[PDB]
Amino acid sequence: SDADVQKQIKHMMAFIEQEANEKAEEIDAKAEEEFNIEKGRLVQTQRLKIMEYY
Amino acid sequence: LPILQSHSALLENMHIEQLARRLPARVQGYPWRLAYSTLEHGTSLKTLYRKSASLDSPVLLVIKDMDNQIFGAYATHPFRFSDHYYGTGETFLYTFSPNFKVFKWSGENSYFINGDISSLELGGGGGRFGLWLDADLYHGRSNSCSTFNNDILSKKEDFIVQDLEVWTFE
Amino acid sequence: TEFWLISAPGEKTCQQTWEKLHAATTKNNNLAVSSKFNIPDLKVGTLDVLVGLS
Amino acid sequence: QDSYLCNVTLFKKAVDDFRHKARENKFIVRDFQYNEEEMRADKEEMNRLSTDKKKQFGPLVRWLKVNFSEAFIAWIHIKALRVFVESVLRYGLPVNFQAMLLQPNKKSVKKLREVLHELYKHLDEYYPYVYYKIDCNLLE
Repeated sequence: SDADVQKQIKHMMAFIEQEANEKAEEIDAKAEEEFNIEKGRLVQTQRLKIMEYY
Repeated sequence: LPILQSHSALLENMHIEQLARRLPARVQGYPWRLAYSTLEHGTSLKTLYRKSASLDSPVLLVIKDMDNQIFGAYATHPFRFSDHYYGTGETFLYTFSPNFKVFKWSGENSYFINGDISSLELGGGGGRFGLWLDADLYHGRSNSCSTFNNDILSKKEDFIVQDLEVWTFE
Repeated sequence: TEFWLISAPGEKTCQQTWEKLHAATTKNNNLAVSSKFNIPDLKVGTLDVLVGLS
Repeated sequence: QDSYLCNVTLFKKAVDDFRHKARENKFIVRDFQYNEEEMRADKEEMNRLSTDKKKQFGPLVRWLKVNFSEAFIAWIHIKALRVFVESVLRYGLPVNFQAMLLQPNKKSVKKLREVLHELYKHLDEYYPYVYYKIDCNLLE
């Protein structure tokens, strides 16, 4: 019983740490993706308005 | 051996031979059907999305600019509106410069295809795009991007579309 | 022609488990030719995913 | 070898009377009426099909030899999921396992089965380890 509950608690701890590492991996990836998207859209929009004014 | 198209106003047997040798096993031996053409369906990005919205197969983008240079992309998934990048690493950029060159995925990142309401773009790696086209299919741009490590696809970084076709393999 | 895929934990590390089996089955008793199989670092889901996948 | 084909000519009514009484006399009316378009068409078609079969065969064999490769490659990737997933279920959650490919020698199967059992029985058809078989007798 109670040592095997502690084994299950250790499996739960491993799942918690693993899925926390996956959430860090996902959010760090989606940060760099949305940096590429937002920078690219923002420069390309303003650059093209300047191009027509001149 | 030159593949069985239903038409084309941009391409020629010089280009069809050199393309049919590069396309992935996924489309080797299929007939090419014209999904969209600025020279037949009228010129807008909303039309290019609307005509692509029923597909479930790869496509070949073909562009001709105001310098008559032919370039484009082979894209594993249809051009559609998206909030994030999509497509898979068999996607590639190509250009007749006048040599045929092809820039297959470098392995560096997965920024293949994206499509806002007001532009369509391929590649990534900073503020760079391998190809970008505006809502009117009038202005566009190409820079070296780290997804493909391409050369500048047109003669100039900034180009004007003379006409554009999207083929599909069905 | 027939192959068996197997997989086993690294008894402390991966290399040990392969060498130990290869010694027994391939070096000594010559019952089968054998080599490593190169599955990549696939991204795990939560437990309720994997029990569906199997 | 058994029989001969011949003309008869008659008044246009008599076809039914004739073909009936011919069948009563065991003479067999070969039900055909001339049209040169159709007599040309037979000679077109058995050449045409013999031609179109040769047009299609080449592309069909290239399509099969390519899409057997693409469907075979897809099969080995599903084994590589199944070994992964089951090794994540049947061993501890911190991923530390090796997948191995074994190719058994002729008649040697029992000794190998016994050796694997001896190597892994402490982890407790069924086996005390992750296992899948890849066949290659595709032609049955």
